[PDB]
Amino acid sequence: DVYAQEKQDFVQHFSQIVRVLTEHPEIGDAIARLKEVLEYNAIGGKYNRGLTVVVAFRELVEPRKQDADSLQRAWTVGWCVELLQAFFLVADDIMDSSLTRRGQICWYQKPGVGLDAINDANLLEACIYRLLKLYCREQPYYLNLIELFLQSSYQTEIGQTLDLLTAPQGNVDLVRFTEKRYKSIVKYKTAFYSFYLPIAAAMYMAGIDGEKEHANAKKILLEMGEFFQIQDDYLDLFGDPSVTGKIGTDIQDNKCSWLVVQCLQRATPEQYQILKENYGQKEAEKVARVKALYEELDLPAVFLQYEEDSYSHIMALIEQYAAPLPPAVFLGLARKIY
Ligand SMILES: CCCCCCOc1ccnc(NC(P(=O)(O)O)P(=O)(O)O)c1
Ligand SMILES: [Mg+2]
Ligand SMILES: [Mg+2]
Ligand SMILES: [Mg+2]
Repeated sequence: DVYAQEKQDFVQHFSQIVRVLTEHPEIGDAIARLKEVLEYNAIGGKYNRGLTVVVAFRELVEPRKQDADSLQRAWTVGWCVELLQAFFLVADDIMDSSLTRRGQICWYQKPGVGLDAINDANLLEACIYRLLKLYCREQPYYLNLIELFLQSSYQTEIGQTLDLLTAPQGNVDLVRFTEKRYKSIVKYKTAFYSFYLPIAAAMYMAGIDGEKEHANAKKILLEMGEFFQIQDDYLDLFGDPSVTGKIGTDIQDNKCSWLVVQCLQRATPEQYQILKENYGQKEAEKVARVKALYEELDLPAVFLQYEEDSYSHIMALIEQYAAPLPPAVFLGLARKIY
């Protein structure tokens, strides 16, 4: 598996990223806080999004054009995608009242950090553009990349807004939890930046900036991102917490989860009341009653059937829209999420 091999060489390159970013002695203490933010928050995940930049790059560029510099730009931009992710996560864990992330306590829960994490998160964002300028400003794709990262921020932040507006704290919400609202939320908050962004960045770096091709790519990747978020929702409640590295909050947080959307579609009137009285509250007793209703409605089996139908669907889409890009570009990614 192309992702599996590249992982260590990609992780290995992180020391250089920090080196170039953490280097005006007056702001010395600030750069030391930045490194500390980077070490804690950019490391520990699976790196699928940044690896996608490196894997798609190798697969799109002609070997005779994969020199040292060209390859260094590729994994620098992969690390830019990782930085964007770290930024999103640090801020989202505050807003979601999360406890752990990637197998350690959330950055904003660390004694001595707190709501300072808000500035820490935005520093991670700033680092993307620091890196693009340091390594890509003389490439013809400089502006394309800047605009693509900026639009991705906007996209996810618009998605996050939908997320929060559909999960008002303290408000029985069930009427809002529809398939159509769910699909919108995750298209913007997850699918664009987790799937379109890294393939698109690699495309631009390869000189593939045709609109039709990006649209065809996008068509594949947004549907992959939709399943990816549905899987995240499933894992929030039903995943092994020692594998996911994070504790679920969706029920307590009144989130428009794929699970609750599927519950409302299958719930008897009597079961709908169970949901209405227990969802979106902090009481452990009430959360557990939601989980029992899901398991009683066999949502774990409904997720299982959905993952296989969705897989076949993405596969159909790759056959439709991959050309002229190599199929492996999307099969590598799809293999890593299914
Ligand atoms: C200014 C930045 C606003 C924060 C943006 C956060 O964006 C996202 C996008 C996609 N996923 C997440 N986190 C996901 P999780 O917390 O890792 O499970 P969630 O959506 O289920 O909460 C978070
Ligand atoms: Mg969230
Ligand atoms: Mg969250
Ligand atoms: Mg989640």
